[PDB]
Amino acid sequence: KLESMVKSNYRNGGLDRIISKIDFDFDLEL
Amino acid sequence: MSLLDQDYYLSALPEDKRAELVTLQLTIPLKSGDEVVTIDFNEDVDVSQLCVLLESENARPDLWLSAAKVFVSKGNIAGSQEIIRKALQSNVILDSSASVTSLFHNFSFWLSLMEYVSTNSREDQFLEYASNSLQASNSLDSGLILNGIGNGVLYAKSRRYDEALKEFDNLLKKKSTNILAILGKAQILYKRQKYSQALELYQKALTINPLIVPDPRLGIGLCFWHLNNKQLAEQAWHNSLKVHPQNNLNTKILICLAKFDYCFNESKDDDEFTALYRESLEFLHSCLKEDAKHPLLLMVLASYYFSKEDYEKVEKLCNLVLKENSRNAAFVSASHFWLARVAYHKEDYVQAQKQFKQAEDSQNSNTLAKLGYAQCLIARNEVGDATIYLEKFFKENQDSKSSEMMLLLGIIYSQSGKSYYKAIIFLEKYVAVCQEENYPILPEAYLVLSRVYENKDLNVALDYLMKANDILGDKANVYVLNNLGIYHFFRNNVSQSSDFFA
Amino acid sequence: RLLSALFSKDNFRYLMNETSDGLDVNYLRIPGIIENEKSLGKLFSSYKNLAIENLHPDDRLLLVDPSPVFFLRRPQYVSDG
Repeated sequence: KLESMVKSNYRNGGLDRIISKIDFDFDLEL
Repeated sequence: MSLLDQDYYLSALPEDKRAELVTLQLTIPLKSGDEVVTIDFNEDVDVSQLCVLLESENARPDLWLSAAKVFVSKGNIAGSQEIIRKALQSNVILDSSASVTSLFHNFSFWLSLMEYVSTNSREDQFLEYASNSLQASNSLDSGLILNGIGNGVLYAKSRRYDEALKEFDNLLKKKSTNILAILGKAQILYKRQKYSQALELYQKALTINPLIVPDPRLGIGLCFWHLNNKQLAEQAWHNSLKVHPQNNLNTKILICLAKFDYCFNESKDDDEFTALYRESLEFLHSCLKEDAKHPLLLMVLASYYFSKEDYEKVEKLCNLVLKENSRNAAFVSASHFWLARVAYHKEDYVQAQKQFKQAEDSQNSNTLAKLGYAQCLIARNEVGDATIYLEKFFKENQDSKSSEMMLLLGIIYSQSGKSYYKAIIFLEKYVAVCQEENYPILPEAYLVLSRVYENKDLNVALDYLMKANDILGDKANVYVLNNLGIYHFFRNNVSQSSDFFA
Repeated sequence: RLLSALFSKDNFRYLMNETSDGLDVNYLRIPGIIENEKSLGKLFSSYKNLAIENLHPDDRLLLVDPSPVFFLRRPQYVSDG
């Protein structure tokens, strides 16, 4: 069932939306 | 079990190789006789005063070159050059044989090489200085194998791989225990993409010397990455970090990239993906607290910030990387790719296509840049130009596993119609690649295959449509059900056609 | 999102070319190879006392072929008796 479980939003193309749900603050110089 | 650290291979070695080799205090006899002076290198040692004292007491050249080595470890390349130059002016080396002068000339050659490595600029000037020093060393003493090693490294930097390989063959004929010869040979073979031969050479170097600088385990991890055994690569990189916890941030960078790859290709669920991605971001930020101006880290973070709709900061980092690392073409290609991706949201199709072309010209290995270039050609409605470009790319790269390129080729050929067989081949290859990668097969490819097979084989079209319906599940549309019903009607399956029509 | 999936597939393959900075070999980096003029030979003969057995087990696990058997003897010339 691991073959069907691994198929999810990021594989379908919602990777950018998933990353957008992850918020983190960096020490950027720019 | 026994702890894997530097202290393990220290305790394996005798105490002579433990304590003496890492001494930070240098003992210098005086010219007055039995009097000696001990100077600790932990304190701020002045180059000029130490050189004047050494010249006055006329100490052995071993102390001069050891002080030069320590100042190399301190990063004082100019100070080490001053030490070498004043050593050549010292009475001891002038009264010694030409072997000592040749050794110090080779040390100056290594100083020029280290300056080139630490700056990655003024390559021609430092190479000429190093070549002159090495030529002087060879003329004064041609029997030193270190001169041959330096010649091989000089050929390798100038991409004269054949002559360097011949020099390393001569060195191997002289002796098979030369670790530096094995490392240089493996570096050349890796440069010639002979990963397996370099992997055996790296393993041999690791077995001979686990405490040799440069670290063979980095090359072993690179070879494991080339052989897809990235788990062993990460394990060897962790062992390398244990052995070398300082001045080895590149190992941490490779570990972060491997962790990102593992998160991308192994996360079984969205929550696990989020956890692994956040862990990779935290590890990358922790590595950034030591060096905050490393261009590769900014390039990696640009992907995350592009996914965060922070296009402005992506542009700032890309321009900064272009300004600093314009010598490296890969960073120029990556920055142009990210600028084109940013401009794609703005729909600057001409500007994005030009940026993709510049990225392609900078680094031809960027397949994503060429695919984005084809996408921009589609965006400007240049169907024929995109088709010709895609055919050229496919014929040049028939072994490349670009599944989306083949899917796009199949869709384009289906739109053309006359090239239906090429569409069948490309869509079947796309299906096979997706099955091998355990990725969700797009049902649109199955619909296109069914449309193509309508004029060839109704059975194959019906089977592909059934597979597409099973993939969609509840996402089945009216067109798919109607075509299934018509297929069963032509198949004289009255009951199944009636059910599909219902 | 198609280009995002392509980026995920490719990841950072062609960005590992710059990461070859560890391949460069320099004589002055090793601390104990230079302390005496013949320290290179001393270090080369210091590891002949060591072998695969002295290696750490995890590093032994890193030596993967890209056990002896009782019925393969090493040839001799004088025998015994």
